Amino acid sequence: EGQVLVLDGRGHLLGRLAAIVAKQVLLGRKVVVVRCEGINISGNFYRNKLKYLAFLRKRMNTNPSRGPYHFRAPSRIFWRTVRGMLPHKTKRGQAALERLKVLDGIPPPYDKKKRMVVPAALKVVRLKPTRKFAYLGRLAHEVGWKYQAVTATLEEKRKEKAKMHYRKKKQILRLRKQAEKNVEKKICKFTEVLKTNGLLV
Amino acid sequence: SHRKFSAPRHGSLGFLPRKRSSRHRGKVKSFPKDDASKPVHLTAFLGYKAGMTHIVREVDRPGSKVNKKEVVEAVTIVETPPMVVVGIVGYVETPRGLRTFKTVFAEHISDECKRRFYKNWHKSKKKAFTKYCKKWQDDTGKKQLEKDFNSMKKYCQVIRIIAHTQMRLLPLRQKKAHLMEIQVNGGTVAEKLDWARERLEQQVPVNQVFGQDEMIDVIGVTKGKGYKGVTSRWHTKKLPRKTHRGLRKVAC
Amino acid sequence: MKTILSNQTVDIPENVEITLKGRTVIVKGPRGTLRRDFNHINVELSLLGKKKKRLRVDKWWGNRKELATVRTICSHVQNMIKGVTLGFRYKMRSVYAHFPINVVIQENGSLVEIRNFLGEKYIRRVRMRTGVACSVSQAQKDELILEGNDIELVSNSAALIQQATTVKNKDIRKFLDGIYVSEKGTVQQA
Amino acid sequence: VFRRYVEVGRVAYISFGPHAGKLVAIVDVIDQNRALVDGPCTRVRRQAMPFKCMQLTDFILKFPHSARQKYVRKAWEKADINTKWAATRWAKKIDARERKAKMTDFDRFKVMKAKKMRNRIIKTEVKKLQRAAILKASP
Amino acid sequence: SGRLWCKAIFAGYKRGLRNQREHTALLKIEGVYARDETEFYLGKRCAYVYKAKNNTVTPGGKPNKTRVIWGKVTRAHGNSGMVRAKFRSNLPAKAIGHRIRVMLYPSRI
Amino acid sequence: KASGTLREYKVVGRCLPTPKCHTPPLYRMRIFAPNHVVAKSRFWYFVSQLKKMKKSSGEIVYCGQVFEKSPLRVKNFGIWLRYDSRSGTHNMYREYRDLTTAGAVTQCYRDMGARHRARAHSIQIMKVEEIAAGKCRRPAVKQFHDSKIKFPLPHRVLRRQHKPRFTTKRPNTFF
RNA sequence: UGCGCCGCGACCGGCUCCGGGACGGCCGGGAAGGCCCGGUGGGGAAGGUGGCUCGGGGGGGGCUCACCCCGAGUGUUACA
RNA sequence: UGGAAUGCGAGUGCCUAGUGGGCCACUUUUGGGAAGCAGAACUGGCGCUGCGGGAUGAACCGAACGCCGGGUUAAAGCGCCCGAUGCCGACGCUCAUCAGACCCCAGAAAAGGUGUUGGUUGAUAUAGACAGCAGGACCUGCCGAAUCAACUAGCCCUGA
RNA sequence: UCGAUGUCGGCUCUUCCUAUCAUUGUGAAGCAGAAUUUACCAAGCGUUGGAUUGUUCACCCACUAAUAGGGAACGUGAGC
RNA sequence: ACUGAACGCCUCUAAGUCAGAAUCCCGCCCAGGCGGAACGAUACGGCAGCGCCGAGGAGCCUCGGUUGGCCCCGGAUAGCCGGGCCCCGUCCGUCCCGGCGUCGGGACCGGGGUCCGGUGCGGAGAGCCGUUCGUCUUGGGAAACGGGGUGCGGCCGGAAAGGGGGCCGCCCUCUCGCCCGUCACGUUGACGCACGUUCGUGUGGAACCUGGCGCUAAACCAUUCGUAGACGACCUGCUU
Repeated sequence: EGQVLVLDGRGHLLGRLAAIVAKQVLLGRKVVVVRCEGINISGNFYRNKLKYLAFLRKRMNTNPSRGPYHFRAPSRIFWRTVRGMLPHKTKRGQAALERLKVLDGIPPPYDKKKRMVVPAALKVVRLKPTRKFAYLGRLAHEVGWKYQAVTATLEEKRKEKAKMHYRKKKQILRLRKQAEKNVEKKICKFTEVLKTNGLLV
Repeated sequence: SHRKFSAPRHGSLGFLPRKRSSRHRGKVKSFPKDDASKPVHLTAFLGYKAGMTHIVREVDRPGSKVNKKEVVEAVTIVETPPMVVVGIVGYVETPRGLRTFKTVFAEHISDECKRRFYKNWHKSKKKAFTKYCKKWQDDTGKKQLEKDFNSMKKYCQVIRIIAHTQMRLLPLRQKKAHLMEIQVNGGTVAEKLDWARERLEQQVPVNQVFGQDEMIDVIGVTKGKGYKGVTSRWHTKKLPRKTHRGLRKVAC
Repeated sequence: MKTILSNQTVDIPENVEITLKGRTVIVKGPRGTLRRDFNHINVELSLLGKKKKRLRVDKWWGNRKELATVRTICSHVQNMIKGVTLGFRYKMRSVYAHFPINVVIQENGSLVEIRNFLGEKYIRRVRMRTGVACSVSQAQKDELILEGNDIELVSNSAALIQQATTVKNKDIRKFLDGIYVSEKGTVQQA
Repeated sequence: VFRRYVEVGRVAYISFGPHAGKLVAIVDVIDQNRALVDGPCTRVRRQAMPFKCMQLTDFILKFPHSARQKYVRKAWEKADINTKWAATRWAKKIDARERKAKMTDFDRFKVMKAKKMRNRIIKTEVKKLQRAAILKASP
Repeated sequence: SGRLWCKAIFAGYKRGLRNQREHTALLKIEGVYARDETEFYLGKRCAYVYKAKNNTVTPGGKPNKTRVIWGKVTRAHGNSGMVRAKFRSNLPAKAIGHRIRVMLYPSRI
Repeated sequence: KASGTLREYKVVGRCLPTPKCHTPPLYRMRIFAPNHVVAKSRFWYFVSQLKKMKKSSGEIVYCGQVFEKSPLRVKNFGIWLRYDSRSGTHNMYREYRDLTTAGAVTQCYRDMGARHRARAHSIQIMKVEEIAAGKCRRPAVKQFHDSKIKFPLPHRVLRRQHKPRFTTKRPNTFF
C-alpha cells in the first residue's frame, strides 16, 4: 500500500528491520516505527552490550564534543542503524531520512492506529529458538538511557485503555453475528451472491 | 617518548567549559528525591551574601584533640528575608523528560516581582499580569482556575512554587526581585497542591525551610576575574627567568 | 545427528496434583504449592492417566545439547514433588578453633546474624530467600537448620551464609573456620 | 501438544511443488527431510517429496510402509478421502479463494450491489440491538 | 470518476555500481513483486506528470501548470517485479522516489 | 571435478591392439559424473593409475548411463571412499538412505564438503553397494528402520516471507 | 517537396528477448510403473501383520467376566 | 599426382628520430635470517593505457578504447548503502565475555580442549556389559543393554 | 625528502599503551602468623626530593604505598 | 558457588539461578541543539496599526506533492483464537431501611478453571469498510426506534507529542436517498485520441470590499550601576 507505514518494532531484529525501512524510505514512503525498545538483537546480552561499549570508546580525543555522538535512547539507536544504510551525505539520503520517524513507546498519534509487522525481520521467523538474544530496551538502559521506567508506566496505561477498546469491539462483533441470524430471511439473496463469488464461504 | 617523571594534571575537566555563567542567579539542577511518606515541605531558598566573621564554640567529638575544647571557626552570614509565593508550576513525566504542564499565578503580584519581567521598568507601562489577575475575579475565570488546578492534580507528578525575594528589606541598590521555582516534596500531588494553594500570596520565613545544625548545599556564581593566563587560570608551573617570549605559559 | 524422539516420565504420587499451563508446572501437595516456568526449553509436556498420573517429557529432533534438557526437567519436577510432600531441610554446622560463632535468628527465621567469626567485630547479616526459615537446632550445640519447599531457595540460602563466613588473607587449609552445610534431607521422613 | 504426525498413511496437502493443490499419502520416510509419497487417486505418481512442501491433514490411512500402489488405492477408496476432503472447511476455504480470484468485472459489480444492500440491513439491526442492550442494562 | 492508471515509483536509472545510464529508467509498480507478474505491463504507456510555474497548452483543455514526460515500459528488470522504461526525454533526477503513472493504454487483454 | 546431481555411467575401455597383444582385455568401471564427457575423463584417471593405460594408447569401447533399477524403493547405501585431507589421506565408510544409487553418491559429496571441507577432486569413490537394514552401522540411518515411524513437525519457519512483506498479523508456527 | 507546433495509428522489412501448440529419433531397440484376486505358482526374510505368551494403560456390565490401546518376546501369511 | 597439415601476398634499397636510469608477476634461480633487499632466465605486463571488478591501489582478475541505439556476456556479484535472488533454492557444519566472512592482500605458529561433528583401529558384554549400592581384598551379590580406550580431522575455543 | 621536514639532552604540558611497582577484587604455594613468591580481572589512581655527569644511561644518599616500563616525527627549538 | 543433565555416579554450565570489584555505565557536578515546553504583555490617541469570530465572499501570485479509507487488544510460537458455565474479588441502578439490606435481577469486568466451536488463522490485512453519469414518470423490496443541517443548544468525552467522537432534546429535510424494475430525456451524442478523475476551502504572500467583538506594548540605543568587563556582552537604577 502507501500513505504512512506504521511498524510495531516489538519482536523484530534490528538490522533486518533497518534494511527494509531504509529501502522503503528511499522509495518515497513515509515510515513510522514505534516501540523501538522492543527491538531484539541476535546474540546474548553481554556480547551486544560489549559492542555498544566499544562504540562508546570511539571518540575524537582532541575534541569529543565534535566526535561521534552516541545516542542512548532505543529509538535513536534504531535511527542510527538505518542511517548507516542510507546515503546520508547526499540530498536524496537526507530527504529519505526525514521520511523516517522513530518513537519509544506508542505516543498519542499512533496507539489508536493499526501497526504493521515485517515477517522477514521477526525474531520468531529468523532466529532458531535455542539462540540467545538481547533486548534493545535493556541494552539502552545499561548504557545511559534515562527513561525506561517512565516509558514502562506509560505503556502499561496504554495497554489498559487498549483493552477496554477491544472488549467494546468484541461486543459489537458478537452483536453483528446475532444481527446476521435475525435478518437471515431478508438478506439471503445478497448472502447467496457473496457466497457464489468467494466471499463468505 | 614518555614523560620523564609523572605528575598529576593541572585542574579538572569536570568543570571544562570554564566560561562565564549564562545565569547570574544560582540554579538548582537536581532537587532532593521526593518521598511521599514525608510531610509537605520546601527544598530551597534564596539568600544574599552579606559578609564573613568568626565564632567561638566548644566541640563535642570524643576522640579528638579538641574534644571539650574551645575553637575558632570562620563563618559566613547569608541574609534571608522571607520569600513570597506567587505561583505554582506542574510537571509531567514523559519519555523525553520532565515537561511543564501548567503554571498558575496569584491574583496580586507586587511591583518588585513585576520588575523581573522588564528590562526597562522606567519606560514600561507596568501592564504585566493586568489581564491575568482579572481572571481571579471573574466568575468564568474562577472556574477555569479550578479546572486548571484539577488537571494539575490528576496529571502532574512534580509540583513547584514560584517565589520571589523581597528587596525592599535589603540594603541593596537593586529593587528587582529574584524569582525562583522551589520544589515541594512530601505527601501526594493533591496534598502538595492544597498546601501550595493556601499559602499562595503568603510569606515563607527561612525557619520553615531550614533548621539548626543541618548540612545544606550552596549554589551560586563564583567571583569574576576576567581574562587570565594559564598560570592563574590553571595553576601551571612558571617557566624559568631566562625564557624568551614569556614565562607565564605552557611550553608544549 | 538429530535423534527423532527422546522421552522420560515422572510418576506423580497420590498426594500431589500437577497441572500444566503449557510449559508452566504447578505442583500442589500437603505442604503447599510450587510453580516453575520451562518456557526456555522447547519440549512438550503431557499428563497421562486418570489414576496414578504421570508426567511425560518429549523432545523431537533434538541434538546432543538439547537432549540433556529432558532429564533436567524431570529432575526439577521430582524436586518440586518432594518439596510439597517431604520438604527440604539443610543442616549446617559451625566449625571454629578459638572464637565461637554466635548465630542469632531474627524476623521468624528470615535474618541470620553471625557474630565473633574469627574474633572480629563486624556483624554479618544474611537474609534468607523468601519461603526459607532458619532455626537454631536443639539436637546439636552449634547447628543451623534451613527449611522450605523450593530446593533452589533453600540451598541458595545456605550458600549465602557459607560464603558470608569466608576467611581472607590467611591459609584456608589451616584456619578452617566457618559455617558449612553438613547434610541435606527432608523436613519429614517417608 | 501435537496432533498431526508424519506417519505411514498420513494424508498431506501439497502447497507449492509442481503438484501444488493435490493430496498425497505418506508411504515411507526416507529421512528427516524427504518422504516417499503416493497419490494414486489424485494424479500424483509415487515419488520423493520434501516435508517442506506438504501440510498434514487429519486423515490417516491404514497400510504398511512401502506398500505398492494398489494397496494405497484400496485404502484411499475405502476411506473415501476425496469426498471427505471436499467436505472439510480447509477445502471450502480453498475453493472460495479460487473463485474469488476468478471474479469478472461484472461479478465485481454485482458483489458491490449485494454487499452494499446487505450491510445496510445488518447495520440497522446492530443499532437496534445496541439500543436494546443499553436500555436493558440501564433502564 | 476514478483513477485509470497504475501507481509506479521511479526508483532510479539503469546503472551499474559506478556508471549510470540515464536513457533508461527503472520503475517499481505497486502490487508487482515478481518477474512473472511484469508481463501485463510490457509495452504500457507511462507518464511523468509534474507542475511548473508557467502555463502550457493542454490537449483538449485550457492552459494550466501541468507538464508531462511520456514513455513506455520496455522490459522486465531483475526477478522481483521491477521494470525498465524509456521516456522521450530522460527523466530529471528530482523525480526519484516520486510517482509515475502506468496508463493501461495500449491494451492486449 | 565439480558436481550437479550426479549420474552413474558404465564406461568400458581397453588398450589399442598391438602386434604384441592383438586382443587386449576389456576393463569396466562405474563412474559417477555430471555428464558423459567428465565420465570418460574420470575413467582415464583411474585406469591409468591402476593398469598403466593412457588415453593416447587406448580407446573407450562403451560409455552409457546406468539407470536406477528400483527408483521407487527406499534403500540403504554403503559408500567406501578415500579422500585427501590437509594432512594425510584416509579411508572412510559412510551410509545414506536414498531412492537411487546416484543420489546417494551426490549426498556423499555434499556431506564430505560439509563435514570435512573435502572438494570433489580430492575424493575417490571405490565401492557403492545396497545394504540391508540389519547390516547398517550408523545410528543416523538406523533410526529410520522402524515400521511405525512417527514424528511431528514442531516449529515450522514461515518461508513465505516478503509475499505480503507488511502484514497486520504475526505468523503462527505451530501447525 | 514539406507539417507551424504537439501527437496517434496501421501494415512491411532488419536485429533481438520471450510465450504457447504440435511432430519425430535414440537408449539395456530405455529404466521403472500400472491392470488381469494372474497363475492352479516356487523360495526368503524383517523396519515381522494376524495369532499365542508376558507386563502396562485406559472401558463396560457388575473386585472375577471383559472393549479397546500400548510395550516385550515368539514366530513366516493367517484377520496386513 | 606441384610429393605432410594449417595460415598468409612477398622481396628489397636509402634516409632515419627517440632510447641506451627501468620496474612488477607465475614458474626456475644466486647472495642474504629476511626485506616493499640485491642479482639472473623465460614469458606476459606497467612504463606509453583508459575501461568492468578487487571498497581504496601503476603491475592482480576480466578486457584493451573513433561518436552512438538495441541485445548479450566476461571477471565479479545480487540484505541496505548499491544495479541484481522479495528463489516458499538443496544438503550439512558452526555460538565465539578478542566469532567468521573470498586470488595478489594487507596479520599468526608449535602445542592443547571430556565444545561439537564425522572417521579409523582395538577391546568388553548373556556363562551376562559400563554405572551406581557394599563386602572380602583382584573377586563377588543387587540395576540389567550397549560400553571402554587410543588415534585421526572439520568448525569453534586456549595459545594471542 | 638535498630550489632545506631546524639536530642531543634537559625543562614545560597533554594524551595514550600494558608486557602491573603500589592500591581495589581474587585464585596458588615448599601460604602456621608476619614477610614473600606465582598467576587472573584490571591502566581508575599514583609512581618523589637530591650529590656527580652536557648527557640518554648509570650510581649513590633519603623519604615512600610504590618509587613499573613505554609511545605519541627516537612527542615537544616561530615553547624555552 | 546453587540446582542440574550430558555421562543411571560426578560435575558452577549445557538450559536455568546466586554473591561479586580502585574497572564499565549512570547518578552528583559543568556546559546546554538549525531541540522542545508553560506563562506574561503584545503598539498613537485621533492618526492608526493589530487580534478573534474555521468571518463572508470575490479574485491574484507562489511552492509543490498526491489521485478512496481502515478509529488501536495484549501477545504466544513445543501453541493460539472465539463463545457460554463454576469459583474467587469488583462495578452501575430498582425497591427497601445522602447512606443500608444481594432485598432480587439485569448489566460488568480481572484471575483461575470447565465445556462448546475454529485453527494451514474465514470473527481471515490472501482481510474489512465505502464504492459517485445526472435528472424524470412511476411499481416491488429495505427503512420508516432513518437521512442531513460546523442548524441550535445540553451531557459525557482527553495530557506521552489538544487531534478530540458518541449520546439527548427542538426544529426543519421525510420518508428522496440504499437494492431490483419501468418511463423520458440531457450542454455536450463535441463526430477513435494525451495533462482526465481528488486530497483541496492545500502551504506561503500581498491586497479589495463588507459585519460584529475586542487591544492600546515592548526591545534596542543613549544615560546610570560595578556583584561584570580587553571590546562586545553581563548585573543594576531613572516622580513609588
